[PDB]
Amino acid sequence: EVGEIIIARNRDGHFYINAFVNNVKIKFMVDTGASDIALTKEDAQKLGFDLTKLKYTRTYLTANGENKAAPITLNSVVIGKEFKNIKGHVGLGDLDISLLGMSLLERFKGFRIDKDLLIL
Amino acid sequence: MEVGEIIIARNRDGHFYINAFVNNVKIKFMVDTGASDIALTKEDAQKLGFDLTKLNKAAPITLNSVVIGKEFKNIKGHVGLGDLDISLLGMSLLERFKGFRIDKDLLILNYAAAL
Ligand code: NA
Repeated sequence: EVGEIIIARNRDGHFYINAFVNNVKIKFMVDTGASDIALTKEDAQKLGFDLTKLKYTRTYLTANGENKAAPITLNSVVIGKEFKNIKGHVGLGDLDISLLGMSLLERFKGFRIDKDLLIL
Repeated sequence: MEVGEIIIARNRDGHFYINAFVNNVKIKFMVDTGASDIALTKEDAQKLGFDLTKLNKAAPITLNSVVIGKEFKNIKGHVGLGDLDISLLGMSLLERFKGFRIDKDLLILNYAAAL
């Protein structure tokens, strides 16, 4: 179970974990802002989702336009523990890398960030 | 880049077990530091596509990918003909990154996962 996870803040000012979503290594920007696990259309398609078969029931509206998005449920998400059926979505917006958000983070217990170091 | 603790609780039956995704299939390993290889049962072996019609001693294997919370890539092991009731996770794997200890019924694995 569980873990103290520590994440050396990347060059670009964020940092990224790798999770095995349905044992596909997806690279995730760790985002407390994000509500759940926002899958880029690439990583959607990489996870064998059919972008023409998804129900795009949600809409992120940004400065530069609408970005429809599709609710899904990740069956397995392994950072090491396997979390089952973690709520996320497939963002057809300009969502250029995938998000590891609160849908996954709420299941933790304790938290701290910055200098260059996101601890869980 | 990333550094975590898997904490494993000891079974009542006096053994620590890890489930792992070897080449995307979930095998059940009992942790045996008195084993050097990953020893797979023939049953676990064939789950992974090992052809038992090829063939006590042992058949050498190399697992492309083993996920615990880090992906461990290319792990040496063997299929146990005869003995293995359960598959063994030996040092071939545990050595593979960064530290671990049995505590008062708590194996804490510690891994390090680059970018
Ligand atoms: Na990882």
